Amino acid sequence: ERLWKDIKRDWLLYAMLLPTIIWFLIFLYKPMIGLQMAFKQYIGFDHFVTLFQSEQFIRAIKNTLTLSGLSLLFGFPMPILLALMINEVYSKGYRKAVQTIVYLPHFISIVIVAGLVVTFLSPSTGVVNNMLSWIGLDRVYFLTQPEWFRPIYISSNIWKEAGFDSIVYLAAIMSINPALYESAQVDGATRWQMITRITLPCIVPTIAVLLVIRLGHILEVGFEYIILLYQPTTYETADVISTYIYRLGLQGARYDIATAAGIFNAVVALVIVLFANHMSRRITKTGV
Amino acid sequence: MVASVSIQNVVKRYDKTTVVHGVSLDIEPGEFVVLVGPSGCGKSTTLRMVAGLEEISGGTIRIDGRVINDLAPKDRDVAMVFQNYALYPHLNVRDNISFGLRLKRTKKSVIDAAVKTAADILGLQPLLERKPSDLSGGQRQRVAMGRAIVRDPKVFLFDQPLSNLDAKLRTQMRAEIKRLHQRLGTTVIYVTHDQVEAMTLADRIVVMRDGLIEQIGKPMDLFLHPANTFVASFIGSPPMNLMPARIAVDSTQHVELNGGNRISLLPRAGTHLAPGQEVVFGIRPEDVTLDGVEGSERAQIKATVDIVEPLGSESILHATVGDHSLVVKVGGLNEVHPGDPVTLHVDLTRVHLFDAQSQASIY
Amino acid sequence: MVASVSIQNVVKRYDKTTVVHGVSLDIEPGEFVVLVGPSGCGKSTTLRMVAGLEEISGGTIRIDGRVINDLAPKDRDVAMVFQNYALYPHLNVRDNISFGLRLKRTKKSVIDAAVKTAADILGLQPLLERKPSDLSGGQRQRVAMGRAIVRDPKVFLFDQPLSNLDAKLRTQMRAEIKRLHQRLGTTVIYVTHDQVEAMTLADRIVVMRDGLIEQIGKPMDLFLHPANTFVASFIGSPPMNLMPARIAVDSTQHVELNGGNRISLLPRAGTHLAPGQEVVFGIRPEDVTLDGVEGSERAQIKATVDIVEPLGSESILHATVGDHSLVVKVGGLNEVHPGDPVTLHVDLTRVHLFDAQSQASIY
Amino acid sequence: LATPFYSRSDRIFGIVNAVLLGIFALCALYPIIYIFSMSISSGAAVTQGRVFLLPVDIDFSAYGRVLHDKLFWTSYANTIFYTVFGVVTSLIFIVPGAYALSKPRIRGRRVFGFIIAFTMWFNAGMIPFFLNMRDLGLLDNRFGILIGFACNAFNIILMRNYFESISASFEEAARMDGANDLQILWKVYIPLAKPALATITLLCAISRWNGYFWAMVLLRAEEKIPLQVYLKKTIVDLNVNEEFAGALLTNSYSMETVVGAIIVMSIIPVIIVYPVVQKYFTKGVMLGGV
Amino acid sequence: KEATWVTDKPLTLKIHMHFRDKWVWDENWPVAKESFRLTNVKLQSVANKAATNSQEQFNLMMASGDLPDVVGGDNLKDKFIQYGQEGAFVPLNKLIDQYAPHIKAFFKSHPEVERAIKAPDGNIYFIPYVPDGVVARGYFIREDWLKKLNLKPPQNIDELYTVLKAFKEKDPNGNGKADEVPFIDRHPDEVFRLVNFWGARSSGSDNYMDFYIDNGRVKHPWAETAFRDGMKHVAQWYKEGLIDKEIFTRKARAREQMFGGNLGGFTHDWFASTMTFNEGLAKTVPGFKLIPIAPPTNSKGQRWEEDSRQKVRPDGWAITVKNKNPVETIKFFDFYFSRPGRDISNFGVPGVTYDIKNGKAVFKDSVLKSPQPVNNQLYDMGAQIPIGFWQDYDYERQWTTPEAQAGIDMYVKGKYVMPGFEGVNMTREERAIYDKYWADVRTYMYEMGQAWVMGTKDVDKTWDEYQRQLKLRGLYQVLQMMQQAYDRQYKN
Ligand SMILES: O=C(O)C1=C[C@H](O)[C@H](O)[C@H](O[C@H]2[C@H](O)[C@H](O)[C@H](O[C@H]3[C@H](O)[C@H](O)[C@H](O[C@H]4[C@H](O)[C@H](O)[C@H](O)O[C@@H]4C(=O)O)O[C@@H]3C(=O)O)O[C@@H]2C(=O)O)O1
Repeated sequence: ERLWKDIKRDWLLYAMLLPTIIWFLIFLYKPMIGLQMAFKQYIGFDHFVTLFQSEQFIRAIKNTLTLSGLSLLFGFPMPILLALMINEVYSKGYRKAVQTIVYLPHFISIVIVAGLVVTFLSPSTGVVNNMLSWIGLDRVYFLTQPEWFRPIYISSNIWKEAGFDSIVYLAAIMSINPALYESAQVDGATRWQMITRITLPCIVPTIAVLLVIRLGHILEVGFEYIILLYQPTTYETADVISTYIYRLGLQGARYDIATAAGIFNAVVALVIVLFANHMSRRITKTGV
Repeated sequence: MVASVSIQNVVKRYDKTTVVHGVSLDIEPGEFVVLVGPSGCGKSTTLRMVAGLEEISGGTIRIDGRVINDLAPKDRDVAMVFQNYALYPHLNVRDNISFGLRLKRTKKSVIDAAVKTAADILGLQPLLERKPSDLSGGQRQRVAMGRAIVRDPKVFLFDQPLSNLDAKLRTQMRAEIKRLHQRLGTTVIYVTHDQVEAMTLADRIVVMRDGLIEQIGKPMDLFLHPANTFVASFIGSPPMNLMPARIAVDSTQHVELNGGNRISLLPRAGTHLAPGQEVVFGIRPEDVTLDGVEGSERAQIKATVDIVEPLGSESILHATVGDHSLVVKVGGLNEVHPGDPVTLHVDLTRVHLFDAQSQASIY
Repeated sequence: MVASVSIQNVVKRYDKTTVVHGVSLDIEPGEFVVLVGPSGCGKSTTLRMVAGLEEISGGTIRIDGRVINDLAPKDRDVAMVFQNYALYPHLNVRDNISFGLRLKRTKKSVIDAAVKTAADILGLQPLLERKPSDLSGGQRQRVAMGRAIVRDPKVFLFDQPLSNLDAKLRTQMRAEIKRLHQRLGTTVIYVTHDQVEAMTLADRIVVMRDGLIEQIGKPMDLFLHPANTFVASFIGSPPMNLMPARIAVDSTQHVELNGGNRISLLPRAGTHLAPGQEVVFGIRPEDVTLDGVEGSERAQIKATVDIVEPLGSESILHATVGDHSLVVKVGGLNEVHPGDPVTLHVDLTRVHLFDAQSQASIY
Repeated sequence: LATPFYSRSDRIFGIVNAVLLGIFALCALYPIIYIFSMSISSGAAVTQGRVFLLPVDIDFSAYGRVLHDKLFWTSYANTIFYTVFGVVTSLIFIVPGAYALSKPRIRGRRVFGFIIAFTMWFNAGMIPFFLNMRDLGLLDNRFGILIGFACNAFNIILMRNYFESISASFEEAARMDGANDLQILWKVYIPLAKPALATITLLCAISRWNGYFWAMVLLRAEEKIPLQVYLKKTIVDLNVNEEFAGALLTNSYSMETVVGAIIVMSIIPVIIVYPVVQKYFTKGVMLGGV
Repeated sequence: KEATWVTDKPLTLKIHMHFRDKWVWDENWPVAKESFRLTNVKLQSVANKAATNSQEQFNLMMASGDLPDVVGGDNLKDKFIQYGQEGAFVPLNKLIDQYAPHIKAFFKSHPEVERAIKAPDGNIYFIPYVPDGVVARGYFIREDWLKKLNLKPPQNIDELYTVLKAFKEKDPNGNGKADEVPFIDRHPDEVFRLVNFWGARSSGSDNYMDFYIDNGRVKHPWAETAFRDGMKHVAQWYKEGLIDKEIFTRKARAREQMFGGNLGGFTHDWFASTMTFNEGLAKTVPGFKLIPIAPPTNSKGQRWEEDSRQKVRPDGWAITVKNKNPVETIKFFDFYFSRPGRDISNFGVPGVTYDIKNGKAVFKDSVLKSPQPVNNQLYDMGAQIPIGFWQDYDYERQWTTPEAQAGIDMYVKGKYVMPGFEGVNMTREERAIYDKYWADVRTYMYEMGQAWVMGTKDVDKTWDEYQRQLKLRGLYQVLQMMQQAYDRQYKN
């Protein structure tokens, strides 16, 4: 019928599309078959109760939820704030230097960031404790203290990603036609009046899409940082579902329970991103 | 809210440029004045300088007795309609119009009645609960004008309002603008790249090329008596022909162009042009006809038809005199066809001449 | 080359709904035919179907003896000019023109006489070495037309060729298109959203509204005798005045208007009018005059001046009779004021009548 | 934005804004110049609670320690290899596939678009992915690290979206001139896609360069190990041989100066290529260094 | 050809050796190259040098599915038996009998050594590392810091408390700061050993966190209720700053930092290498004199030294089933029990590290005069590594200083050394509990103890929950299973 006739013309197009599809079927969807298989050994369905009752894992999902909340709350708005602040800057050279400096830490590797953390926070070595000693605040061992883990995390995280994540929002607020601001200026709108009454509600759909995308990975937050800097003493607060899955699955060589936790985390992620997409659809402009 | 506005020697400089140079225009209260010209000049920059959106690098501009140079746009008692869709997408039409008034909040009765009167003027009553996402371009410009009149300023500033619209909507909204000006009667400055809107709307037309103001006057003053060859070229639906020419022979009477064509001139006292003087001769297409002067006494021009463009009840005839070509408006049928010789009859009262070096009238 | 093109019952459907319905047009060799109409329609889809960029869902189309329904675009022997100028920014101008030809051989094709003739027709000696990035819009569309003519096809396909150019440049490129077709004379189909270009360029004009084909004919045939109220409203420099009207006691000798105005009608056999019939009366702005010039007394009408817009030597007068308004072209040189009553004299020969329901031509 | 100046509250607003943003910027810049100075600085000064901002007695020896490390330079070569050929193998799969996904006429446009996009919001997992890497025989293999991730659905839908933003008149004119599929893509669409190409190749570059986890998981042989893994050993683990511990007192550089020197040598190419990239991407007033 | 060749044709083998979270095998090692020249067998290392934890690498290599030829390392004993019974390791018994005269003769002369490494079935899956010597660890203190601060060397826990307190408060060094740290070590576990001052045991043997025998009953030192009394007080020591805060982190760089930076006042560690610093860093630190001291009197009124050098510690290497050459490998292992094997393994390489003088191996002057301890040089040279070699104490006696020897003789004469725990022989069924549970239990104990030392948790408060967690983690199951052996072994 048609499809054959269209394929005769599009053959060199489909030829382009094929290898990508093959790639996705192999390196992505085949692990889903292996996912359905890793469920049972060594039915099945039982070690989900082992996940249900554990004092190690329940605090891992506990701290996963906690870290999700903190990363959301403190981490998500910061790039928007940075974008708004940069947007209000004049003297383009200054704003340029600022943008360079602030966008820079994103290119710094994660293990190098963690290295900066462990170097700075080392007792009687790092500069932080030295500056604390200069003011007479004494000293604190940070990485061995479970209390300080999350603040250090989110701080290093905003230091690294705030600017690069602010880039998108900055591009979004620069895509607005000047007339909206100028007509407000004729009406005598102040700066805050403008960022509140026009800028923000205009940038809302962008931050909404970025928000649901953020909620997609929200369960996996800080996996590669935690896998690095978590001490046996700080294991309690630092441990996250992804970290649990890694430690048991790859290290402890237990595939079954770790993969089960993987199914749990993936399903909860898909559900929360489904509700996120829905609420960002019905309320806001379009979505994903 | 009826006030005069005086612009004296205003100049705006961006990075050692000076886009506009010493522009001076005085505007009477309740007068419709249009800044018109080609793209690139300071027509929009001037209007923006009046608005306060751009800084004045030199010269002074004032409304009534108050100098607004160091003032703020909010306090300048002016309202501006931009060319591109100044209404906010998330807010509704009613919310759009009441935006500027909602900036200072206060009495909801005032922002209510104001928007009622505005929407009554522009017919924005049914559109009050509507949103800008679904609207016409003309309707957007209407609610923008609603933003303008809800301010009740001393001056209405329009920057190319009808540029983004289509021809139909331009011709419609133009009449609606004139009609609107008949109601309020507020002082208004209007900026256009289109000659038509300038001719129709303005009480006075000021043309500006390259930051310089070329001429001022009534539309008919610019149409009948252009200051130079550029103003002559700019105004009218067809462009004025403007082709090179000389005289010699007889001075005060005859003037000859191109391939040996010769035209007799009316005395027009006060001219005293020179014989042999390099001149650019021009005439309007409406003032040239085909064999319809019934054996004219002045022995009019001769040409050879290039192409024929059927319009409607009228038609556009391109006729080539020598190395140059002039355009003449003709009747609807008129066989003609390209390649066959044709005699064109020129109206002696409507002829215009300019000088080749100094581009001014000199006639 | 010179070749005829026949379009027979061509129809394209998108899902359940159908954009074009049974379009049938026969085009003579070397004939200029223009598809004209509103934005949404199947005229562009039709041209695209001729081009081969879109598939034929039904009906057959052929050029000369070759049926192009099942064919490759390369073998379709047609060349197309797009609205986006369709020229590649990275390639050189000469390289742009030579794009399609560079696929077929090299050297002995010679390319020299071809680009020489093409660029000489469009008149660009220096532009041979250039980039589209640094050129203007009109030059881009011109060299695009150069790519079109360097193919030497049987059919020239134009899709809204100058949408984006300015009116000043548009009239020029229009005249250049007319000259080009007068020179070469290959069969060409032309698509426009502008009525003017359709009127000027086309040997035959086909109007298309969203639907099937509305009407065909010469420009003057469409101007003088519109098939319906839409064609009447669409074509002309001003739009045709269309106001509601009825007939009461006498049929062929009377037509009644809103404000208590009554017009005597010429018999014009072939009418078949009805008394009491709801009718929309149309008239051209050029066919309406002021008061008692010639007449007289059986063609007149009474109105109240709304607004007057001087264009130039002429002027546009908006006059309100009943709750509706008609537009009349007047001399620019007379003094007319708003608000005072005025008598308008209508030309009885050029009047049009249409049905309120069927909408077709009655008178 | 506009430039009214004028109003007071807005003036103070702008000033305190510039101040806060300035402070934040300084807080962002501080660690870099710190670790630079400290890396240059002497081990004794660094140990005593000295240094901070500027160096003191410097050293220059710690860089001598890191320059004598074979596995460091080997791993650097590994990161170079993985970045280059990884980015290439990424583009090869992405660009034509996104180009094919861009064109409105495809039978499986819907279902293929789904096949790609679905991998965003749902993933099999860490362990099943590792296992799928195991039975593919890509473990402890450089090619397995390359072809392992050559594709992100994000880059694909981005390249596709930028491809769809290009006017169809070019492709159509190409078809009219006889150009079909591939020859089109190379001759017109690709040089028109330069910004998207730059963005994608950048994202893939920084993805390959700073890649750590799966690199350390899937690789065994030490000669195949990338810089980030070796960094995970030396920089954040800090455990060392008696040889290096005995090399502390015979040298006079500290371990901290060695660390700092390592991370300096690690971030130097980044600092080098960053201004070029940002200069390319900004090209105007701000808009970012994407 | 050589007389020590175990094969005529060259044999290259795949060896995975990752030990003590520090070193991996290197075929380019001088000792390794010498080993190849002598045995005509080249060991090619397949391992990640960039890796950190050795045990993890063992588990990952084992779970990889692809087994190498020879697998070496430390603390692999239990694992060697586990994967030995599962068939991942070939029994060397008949291979030892037929092809390994030296190892067989050794096990004949050392039945007790052979007993410990035997599986439940009795097979030997690995050639063990057999350290030679008498003592292991002893307490060391700064002699100079006892003088300028005017305090007699501590004879007990109170005097030591006041001395360390004087180190922290008063300035023993004189840089004019409080930066000095009273107690250090290169082994974090030693922070627990401090409880010996309060009369509690940190282990039952040289191996940290090991069981022991009290009056015929098998007991774990940490599980006792006398452990928390000491842990409370060492937590107090850590809180006052008497213990290095980084003691769990610093590790191998400790002595070369605290003593090198002159910040340390006290350490345990070992005799020889600790006394090597006195000669080594004397130039950089002018007033540094480190001396051996008898263990301070505890709260029980006794003199306790817990750590004693044990024979056949749980180190060594094994042969997999994929080796395909068990004969040349058991011969290769037999070589390291031979005199030349012991020579190249203990003393490094001849012509470089040592020379042959009068039927013995004597280190070069370059080695003995080096500030870095000899064993630390050998580690980087590929010598004194936890392979199946037999250690020669003379090698240690050479770089042992007269003061160090005086301290050793002092400890031996004083009989401060407590007897070592040999272990027990468990059957196939009862060992599985040990193998499975003891790892997790030990790890948990380590984490909890670390949390207690650093003061992140309260001892007395969390003690009950700690006990219950030990109960549900199967500690006392392993204890009772160990008693199940010991009670059958020793009676009267
Ligand atoms: O320096 C000496 O005086 C000395 C003289 C002798 O000639 C011989 O060289 C002797 O070797 C000692 C060495 O001095 C250290 O004390 C060394 O400490 C080892 C310890 O024995 C274990 O092997 C330990 O294994 C750890 C491992 O690192 C992991 O942490 C694992 O998870 O747990 C075990 C553990 O024991 O808990 O590593 C220590 C280390 O290398 O730092 O022991 C040797 C010796 O031969 O036993 O010293």
